[PDB]
Amino acid sequence: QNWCVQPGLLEFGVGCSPLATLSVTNSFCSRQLIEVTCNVPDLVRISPSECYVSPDGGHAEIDVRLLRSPRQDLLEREPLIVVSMENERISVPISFKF
Repeated sequence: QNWCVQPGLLEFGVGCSPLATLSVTNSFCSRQLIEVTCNVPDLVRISPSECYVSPDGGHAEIDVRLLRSPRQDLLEREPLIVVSMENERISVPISFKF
């Protein structure tokens, strides 16, 4: 409603940059701290993982750098980037192309 994350999917692997970038837009009336995390440890390097975003449509750009491939076979969770802002969370799935 008051904020959003683009794109809606992060693509790594064959044909892709080793680097993906997220854009987080804050349309609340006040400046907001965000935290950007991954639901699988030691899978990506997120930079910066915390920053402030200006209100009224300000935005921050966040690098996501894949460190290893996910192991669905080793029953890791389906990998997600999670952005947290105010009391809310938006998840962005990660795909690795073979």
